[PDB]
Amino acid sequence: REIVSCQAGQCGNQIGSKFWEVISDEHGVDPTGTYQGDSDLQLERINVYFDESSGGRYVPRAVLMDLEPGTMDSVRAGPYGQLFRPDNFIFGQSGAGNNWAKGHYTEGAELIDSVLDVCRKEAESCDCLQGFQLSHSLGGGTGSGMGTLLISKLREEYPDRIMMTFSVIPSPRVSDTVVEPYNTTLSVHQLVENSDESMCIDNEALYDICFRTLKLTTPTFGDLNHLVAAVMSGVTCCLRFPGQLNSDLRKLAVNLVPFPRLHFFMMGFAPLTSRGSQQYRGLSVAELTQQMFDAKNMMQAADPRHGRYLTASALFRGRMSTKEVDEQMLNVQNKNSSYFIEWIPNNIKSSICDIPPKGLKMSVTFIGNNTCIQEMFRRVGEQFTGMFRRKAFLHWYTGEGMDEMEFTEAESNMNDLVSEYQQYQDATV
Amino acid sequence: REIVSCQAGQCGNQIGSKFWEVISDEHGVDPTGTYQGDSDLQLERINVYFDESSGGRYVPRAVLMDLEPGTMDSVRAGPYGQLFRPDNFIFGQSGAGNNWAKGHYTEGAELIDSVLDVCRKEAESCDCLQGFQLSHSLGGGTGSGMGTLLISKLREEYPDRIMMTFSVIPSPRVSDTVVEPYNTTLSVHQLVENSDESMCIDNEALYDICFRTLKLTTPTFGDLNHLVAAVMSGVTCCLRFPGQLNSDLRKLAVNLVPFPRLHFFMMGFAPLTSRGSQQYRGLSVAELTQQMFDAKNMMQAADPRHGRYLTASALFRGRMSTKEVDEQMLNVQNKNSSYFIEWIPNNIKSSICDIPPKGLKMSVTFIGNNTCIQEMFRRVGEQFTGMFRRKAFLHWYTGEGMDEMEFTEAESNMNDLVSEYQQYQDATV
Amino acid sequence: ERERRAEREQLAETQKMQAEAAAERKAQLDELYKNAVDEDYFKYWDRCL
Amino acid sequence: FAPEELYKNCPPPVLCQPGYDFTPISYNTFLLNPQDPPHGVRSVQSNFMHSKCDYRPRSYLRPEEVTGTSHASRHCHCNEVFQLGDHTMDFACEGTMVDHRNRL
Amino acid sequence: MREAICIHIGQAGCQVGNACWELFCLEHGIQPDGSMPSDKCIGVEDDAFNTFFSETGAGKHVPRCLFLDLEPTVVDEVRTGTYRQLFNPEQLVSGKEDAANNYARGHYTIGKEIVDLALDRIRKLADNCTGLQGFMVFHAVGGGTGSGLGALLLERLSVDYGKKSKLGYTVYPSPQVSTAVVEPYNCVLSTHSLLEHTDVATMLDNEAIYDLTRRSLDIERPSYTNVNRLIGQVVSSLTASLRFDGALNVDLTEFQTNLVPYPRIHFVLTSYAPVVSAEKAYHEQLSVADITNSVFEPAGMLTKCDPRHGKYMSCCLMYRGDVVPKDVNAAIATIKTKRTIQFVDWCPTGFKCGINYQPPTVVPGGDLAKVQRAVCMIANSTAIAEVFARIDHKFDLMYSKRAFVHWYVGEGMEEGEFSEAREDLAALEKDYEEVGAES
Amino acid sequence: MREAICIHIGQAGCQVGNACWELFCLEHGIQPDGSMPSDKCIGVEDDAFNTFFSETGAGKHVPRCLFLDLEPTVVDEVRTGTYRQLFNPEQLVSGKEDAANNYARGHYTIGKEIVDLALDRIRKLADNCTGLQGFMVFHAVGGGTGSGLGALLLERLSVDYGKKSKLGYTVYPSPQVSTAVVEPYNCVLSTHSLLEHTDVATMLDNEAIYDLTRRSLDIERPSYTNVNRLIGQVVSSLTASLRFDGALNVDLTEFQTNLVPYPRIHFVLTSYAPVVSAEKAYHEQLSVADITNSVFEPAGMLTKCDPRHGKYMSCCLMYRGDVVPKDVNAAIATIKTKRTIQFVDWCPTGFKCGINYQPPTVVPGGDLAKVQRAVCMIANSTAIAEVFARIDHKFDLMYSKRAFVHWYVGEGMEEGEFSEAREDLAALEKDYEEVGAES
Amino acid sequence: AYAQSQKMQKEFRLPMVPGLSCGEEMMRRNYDRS
Ligand SMILES: Nc1nc2c(ncn2[C@@H]2O[C@H](COP(=O)(O)OP(=O)(O)OP(=O)(O)O)[C@@H](O)[C@H]2O)c(=O)[nH]1
Ligand SMILES: Nc1nc2c(ncn2[C@@H]2O[C@H](COP(=O)(O)OP(=O)(O)OP(=O)(O)O)[C@@H](O)[C@H]2O)c(=O)[nH]1
Ligand SMILES: Nc1nc2c(ncn2[C@@H]2O[C@H](COP(=O)(O)OP(=O)(O)O)[C@@H](O)[C@H]2O)c(=O)[nH]1
Ligand SMILES: Nc1nc2c(ncn2[C@@H]2O[C@H](COP(=O)(O)OP(=O)(O)O)[C@@H](O)[C@H]2O)c(=O)[nH]1
Ligand SMILES: [Mg+2]
Ligand SMILES: [Mg+2]
Repeated sequence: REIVSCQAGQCGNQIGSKFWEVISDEHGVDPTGTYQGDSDLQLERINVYFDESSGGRYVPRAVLMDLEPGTMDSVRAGPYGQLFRPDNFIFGQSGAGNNWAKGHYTEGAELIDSVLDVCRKEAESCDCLQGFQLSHSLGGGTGSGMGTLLISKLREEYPDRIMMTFSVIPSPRVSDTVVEPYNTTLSVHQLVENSDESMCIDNEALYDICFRTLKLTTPTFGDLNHLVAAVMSGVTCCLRFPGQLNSDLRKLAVNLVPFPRLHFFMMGFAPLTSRGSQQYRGLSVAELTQQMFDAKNMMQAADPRHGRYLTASALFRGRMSTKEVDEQMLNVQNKNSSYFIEWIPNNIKSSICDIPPKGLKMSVTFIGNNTCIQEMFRRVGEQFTGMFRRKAFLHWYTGEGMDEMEFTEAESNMNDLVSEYQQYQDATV
Repeated sequence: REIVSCQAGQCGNQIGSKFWEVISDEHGVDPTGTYQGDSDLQLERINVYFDESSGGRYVPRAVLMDLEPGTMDSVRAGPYGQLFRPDNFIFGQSGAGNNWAKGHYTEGAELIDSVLDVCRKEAESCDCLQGFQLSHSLGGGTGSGMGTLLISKLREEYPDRIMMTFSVIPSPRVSDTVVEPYNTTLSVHQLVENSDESMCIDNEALYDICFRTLKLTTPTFGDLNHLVAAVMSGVTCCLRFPGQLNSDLRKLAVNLVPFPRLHFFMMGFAPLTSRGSQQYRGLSVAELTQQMFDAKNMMQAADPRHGRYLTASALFRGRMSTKEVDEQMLNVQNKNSSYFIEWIPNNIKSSICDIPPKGLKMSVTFIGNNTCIQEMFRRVGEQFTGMFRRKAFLHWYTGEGMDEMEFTEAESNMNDLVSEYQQYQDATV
Repeated sequence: ERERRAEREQLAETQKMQAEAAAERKAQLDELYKNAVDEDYFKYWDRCL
Repeated sequence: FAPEELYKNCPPPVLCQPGYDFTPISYNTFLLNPQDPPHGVRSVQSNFMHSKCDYRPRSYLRPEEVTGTSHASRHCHCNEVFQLGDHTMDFACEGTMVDHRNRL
Repeated sequence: MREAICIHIGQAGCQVGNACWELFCLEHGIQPDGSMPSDKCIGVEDDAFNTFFSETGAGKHVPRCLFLDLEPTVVDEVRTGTYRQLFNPEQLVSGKEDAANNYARGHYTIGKEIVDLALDRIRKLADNCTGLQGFMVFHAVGGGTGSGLGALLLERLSVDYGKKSKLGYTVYPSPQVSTAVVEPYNCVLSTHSLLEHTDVATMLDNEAIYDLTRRSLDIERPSYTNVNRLIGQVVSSLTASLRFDGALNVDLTEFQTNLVPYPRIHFVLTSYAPVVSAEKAYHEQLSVADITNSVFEPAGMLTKCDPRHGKYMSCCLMYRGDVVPKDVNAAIATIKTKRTIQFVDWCPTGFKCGINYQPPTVVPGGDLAKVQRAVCMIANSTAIAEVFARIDHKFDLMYSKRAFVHWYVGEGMEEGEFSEAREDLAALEKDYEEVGAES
Repeated sequence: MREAICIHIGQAGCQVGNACWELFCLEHGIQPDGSMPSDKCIGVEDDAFNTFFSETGAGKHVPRCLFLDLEPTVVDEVRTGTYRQLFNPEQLVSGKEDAANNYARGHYTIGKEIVDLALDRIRKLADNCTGLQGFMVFHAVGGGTGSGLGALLLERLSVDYGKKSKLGYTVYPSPQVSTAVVEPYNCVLSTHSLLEHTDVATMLDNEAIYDLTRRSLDIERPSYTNVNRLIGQVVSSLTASLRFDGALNVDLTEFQTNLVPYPRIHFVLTSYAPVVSAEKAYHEQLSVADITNSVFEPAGMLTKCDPRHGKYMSCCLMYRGDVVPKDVNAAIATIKTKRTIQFVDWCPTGFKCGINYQPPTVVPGGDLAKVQRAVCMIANSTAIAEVFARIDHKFDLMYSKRAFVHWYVGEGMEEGEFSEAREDLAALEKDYEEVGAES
Repeated sequence: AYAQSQKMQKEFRLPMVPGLSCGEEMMRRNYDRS
């Protein structure tokens, strides 16, 4: 069971670089590709993310994407950038300019052929591919357009494979680009059509984690990418390591997706604490379940308390007692049924992985299909309506030949998704 | 079981020189003609390409041809020039002048008599030869003209024995002359019913092999010729070395020629790894087969998307198991059967040889008969119609005793060949 | 019967030995099957001659 | 070689790829013929055997609960009832043709 | 002879079987290498272990089991565990892709293609087993593999084995402890197959075992290993009659008839006593009356089903150790007088007794205190309707909006399956209250 | 006496002959130079090797084999191999150039100029043998030589030696794995000749060997060497009855009349078990019943053909080792009690058994495990119609618009030969289904 | 292998009556026919 990852754009590529650093640290793989792990559990299922070469070098199952070659060059310069295969760096000459039309129709299309070649060959290199992973930013041009164009042609070739997308939706007060609403709206419907599970990321709540939970004095993009890499590695803990109650991406999808269009998840991590408060914190299953459900701990800028939890998933890692890891879920359901959907009894799935991240007695990743995603989608919808009403920046997108009708298509699909979540929130027994 | 080779033109002479360097290295023959190989397998079948003299020197079974004596001097002054027999250097005083008519009717005829004298002497000197090999470029004057005249005379003299020719079809994007259409057409309509089998070479594909597979800095003609040499060595390896699954030129001809006029093949090599990505990729039978069937790995510049494989042949060298060298052929025949035709089932011929090329533990040469090979013929025919419609550059050919009827017949034969390839390009099920 | 039991024990020990021998046999076969390239693979390339 | 003559009273080999990387063949089961001793020949036994009566088919006098069908629901279409080309067969008839001691 | 074939479907089944074979090797003195060292207490040529361990002729014993799972983690972990030398390389089937908590996927797509080689292993065990008693299948219907593939295997075993006993020791979902959302779907869908092709189905939910360990064992934080050890103890107590000498020797098929009153009523609760810790033990005079009372205690069952909510239909007590018929009959008389334990009117006898002289043996590190006598409970009661009612009400709640049904459709199920399973559960519970009604 | 002349034609024939002769030398204690160094317990003047090795006045033994091939690399490698002094300088006929995967090339042009020499070698082999049992021919019809030259040699041997037994362990094309493209043409053309001039032909394809070695022998990457070693083991097991004493001694011609119901019905399934690695050899108690069941299993078959898709018209089991006739009867009885495997209605007996007391060997260089007993089935079943229908459908697809037909017709074969051989195979499959039909 | 068993068998010299002895022809040096 193998999953091959593709990281697209500047944001996606740096997130993937941090994620591969995390995974290499997990499996005891140094940047030169050798294996200096301290246990054979890191070697038993190292084939999930790494492919062994003739010399024993463990090449990551990674495909890199961009239009600006500077992102590829910086990734290669990264501390673990020497791990990736040189031919897996596919790049262009001119950037996307935050333009979804160039990322999806003109520059991406003229470049995605070699990308599909690399993805196809690496997929066939796997004995039995468990899934495809993608990391990208919806606000950007080459991350959103090229990533969506990737998943569109990967879904058609592998209909039953798990599409594991990590899309970084821009936030209003964290925004640094004006065509971000356009790119996000044009990418949301593609994500809906061509993703088994889309797990959103927002820099607003990432910075919230860095400033209030971790109390970092100056968090850069590296800390945000580390927080994303946390969940990116924790979702496959049962895949890579044994456990009392194993799971996988498809089990998570079946337990978290009640209907095909409802596959947008809001996530979290635990444990996470500041440097000064870490000697005062006694790690326990109770503390982990306290932090995993905290609204502030969520790395999405959509308030959990406003919506209702369709489904929840607890990927616990480490040696812990099973009746209490289940009880911390049943108890929270019983005392907070108002936070959960009535007609879906037992909203919480729990899974146990034997091996936690080294240095941690136990950790947990939370996966939540809350009905509050429609709020963070409706914010983007409001921004998109405001920009689209006055033909703002439409000439840049129509220069490549993309259509006002396709803008309306994206808007209608996003509104349909938002109203879908709202109707399933307010539906009663 | 032996093959006697001929080089025609400057391109053919350089390619043959590189091929003889490769063969001498494989058989452990230094330029002075002695033997320093460290295996009995190099001597057991060294008679395929080399004839022993009174003093033990191994003279290659090679006949060199060019109206220009400059390339004769260059090849005899090269590092392996002393290897060839002095009397086999057959040359004229005035060059072919990039004229098929001059190289086939006026100046080629006055030298083809001595050429056939030399080839007949070598053929009868050796015992019982599998056949004749020739290397040339169709865009030249003497490589195409004298090459085709040689092929015709050898079909007159030895139809019993196989005929294999390596023709370097020019491409407009590599075109360094203007009479590529005339020369290529006047050569191909000869090779259709003269050469027993003719695999195609394009410098356009040779250039980007050095990029998408080698990523090397300075590609030259000598750099290109090594690919042709390696594929020749892989083609004729099984005659010189033992193998689990043995094959020879007649076996390939039978397995790759369904109809007599469909004998033009598309050819490739594997592995083709770069210095930077040498240690990154783990070479195995799966990677070898994927590189065989990769479109960009072909050393002829015709797109295999637009055609369907009439037949295919994989000539593996090295130490590999048989079930996983047949199972990967089964794997491709299943995964991408749209490349293949249904009326001829199980389109893949396979051979196994125990001796790989120097520097490889596993290697393979791929020869495919596809309906896509007519793309180069169509493009050359379009250029030919453009030039011949206005009678451009036809006075040179008509002043050397040739008439317009030869061009008309050449165009008719080229169109017939293109049509009979395009018969099965439709993706019927 | 007890001597046949002893011979079955001897066959078991022989099977231990054959299984071990096949183990290093398969290891050596894998080592030979692994593909690597030395300098003479590239010596023809990167030279402008 | 049509299925409804080949497997009149036998489960067809439903093919599955896993277990082979190559063409799958078939997998024999532990389904036993009912006791048909030769007429007059003694009960001769070379070695201990599995008794036929201990493996009598469950569809013997299986009670019909839906008035007309011994099958409870359409998992009979997964276990008992198999589709063989243009014909449909049921192994529930085996219980009718066998006795309480697994004899024809 | 008198062998029994153990089948372990899914993660829960595989781990339960791991604990069961732990306990079996401890009981029969078999090392993880697969050989039995010479011991003075056990005589030579004493092949009482062959009911579970086929003897290879070279001094090694191989368990008569089949670890079937669609996901390679658990089987590979067994292959790298302590009993890698004990367990055969075959009968250890590994899938490549998990059923993913989907009954439809485990019953129609991957089960349909792994079950025939599972049957290969089953037949290769059965031909060796000359006097096979039956198949003991361990699985949890709440998962995907254990529900779908387990039901498919147990369903196809019927045609090719006939009247062979089917002891399905099934882990149904608990009222509160839930590790899945589609668990009601899987349980309801597999319940019909259990009804049709299960001779005796034993209730083994997790919450009741957790509460039992928290209360009686003074263990604040039990786990799957604890619950699997307790399940293995119950299994060994049930199967010890055909393994050791006993006053009332019973087989797998002996309690079949005494436990199943009607063809569609074969679900059955279970319990064990004295399930106490070492600290607890030396303060109690664990007599036969005491252990019988603790068995009949409503807190002591392995399922969250209160017997006081229904009529007892058929109880069966398996005593082990120095137990005496004097004491067992005194205990039965006291239990019958004890008036919350009311038997249905049409079943006056209602009692089955099996006495075996072999006391239970504790595994090293096990929380069970070593005892001279111990009694297990396997009892069919009309109160079983509790769990079925709660599970199919959860099924109704999920099915009102047709949630999570797109997955079951996507791995090859028609909603006719869901519907018929629904009225099958409804009619089953109607049968429960109908047999509970007085004449 | 009781000699059997080996005729290895083509590359595949040469490889399987090398494996077979290595195995035979290990059987008879014959060193690669061709002599027994010193044997005290093995009594002197005891000649059980006469059927495979002919003695010389110098005490050296020469195999009774003819390695006939049209191309020199394989024969030259065999010449330079370990058995330099063992294999005869003659009887090792090598041509000048290969048949180019062309039946016409191997049967009309280069086959004609070598068949006379091959027959002279065969006569020099046969005149030595005073009790020649028959000719064991090893070839693959997929290639050019093994099809055409094999056909020519069998055609002339038939008229030269009358009704001498001919056992052809032939390698027909596999369902989907092929090492050639004109392989269906070669197979269809060669089957016509083989029908008239082949007493019994035995399935020896490649996919079944690959799958069997991957599953049971537990090696990830088997190859032609392992396939040839398994083929040699099968051949030695079949021919050991006339080499060693046994309860049921059988000759090569003895099962000719028992396995061939009709003159056109002579293509037979082959099975061999226990073909297991030493990893599981001690794990499994390989009794007579177990090995018989594994042999009868279609998974353990040595061709990719389905016995359950046909009816066993006849079977011939060869037990090798310490197999008791009582155990043979028990295995046969438990096989007849089965339902999945069924005989035709007109052949109630359908069974032949032959017991040899010599245990099978283990060959260094091979992955087989030493066992005190084994058994090889040679069985005629109607299932061969499936593989012949597959290959002739491939032939019809190829010959529909006459692909690769100019190559065959150029050598000198009639263009109508393709068609006429095709009606031959049509009648062959027709009589297959009609003999499988009931009365 | 079958050395001490054969020695004790020939020392005991049981008369040829069914049931007392078995596997005599399996207790052999080798099965090479002459
Ligand atoms: N008693 C007990 N129950 C277990 C154990 N492990 C898992 N379970 C139960 O199994 C349920 C999880 O579903 P499983 O049936 O184990 O899943 P599976 O069998 O691997 O099949 P998939 O869901 O497709 O992976 C949990 O709710 C537990 O109640 C165990 O060790 N002991
Ligand atoms: N078992 C086995 N079969 C082989 C071997 N070599 C070739 N074959 C068979 O030969 C068939 C293909 O024919 P060829 O490769 O032409 O070999 P051939 O039949 O002897 O004929 P020629 O080699 O042309 O003389 C394949 O389908 C294989 O089954 C081998 O080493 N072992
Ligand atoms: N978490 C995180 N966000 C990033 C990173 N780099 C860029 N972003 C976000 O991505 C948005 C712009 O995306 P962009 O760089 O245009 O994507 P691209 O065009 O595909 O390369 C900004 O609003 C950033 O907040 C990163 O390394 N980590
Ligand atoms: N691969 C390769 N191509 C060559 C070489 N020399 C010339 N060519 C090609 O051949 C074409 C010219 O052919 P030419 O040498 O004039 O043919 P000639 O007149 O018969 O000798 C050019 O377009 C080149 O691309 C060489 O050494 N290697
Ligand atoms: Mg599982
Ligand atoms: Mg050959």
